[PDB]
Amino acid sequence: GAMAERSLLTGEEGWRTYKATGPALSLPALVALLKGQGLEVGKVAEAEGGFYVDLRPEARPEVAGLRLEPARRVEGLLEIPSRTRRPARA
Ligand SMILES: [Cl-]
Ligand SMILES: [Cl-]
Ligand SMILES: [Cl-]
Ligand SMILES: [Zn+2]
Ligand SMILES: [Zn+2]
Ligand SMILES: [Zn+2]
Repeated sequence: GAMAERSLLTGEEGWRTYKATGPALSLPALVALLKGQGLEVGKVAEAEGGFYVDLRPEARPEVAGLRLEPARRVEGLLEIPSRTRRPARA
């Protein structure tokens, strides 16, 4: 199980918002990387300081070389939080 958690991006329960702050990554590179660790990826939003990305509260994400920490504040958003497009929809 896991303690109850809410997205800082959307307010939806069932998500913990992380911030990805390095190294340089495109959004699709970040999402492919996380999916590659078997992580279910929720909504994402590009920001000035990096990317906000929702992961499941059970997750304890570890991606080598990536700084991925629980977000403290949502700021500097450049776009609405949205789910990544599946290839059929892209
Ligand atoms: Cl927990
Ligand atoms: Cl791409
Ligand atoms: Cl933060
Ligand atoms: Zn929290
Ligand atoms: Zn949802
Ligand atoms: Zn975008």
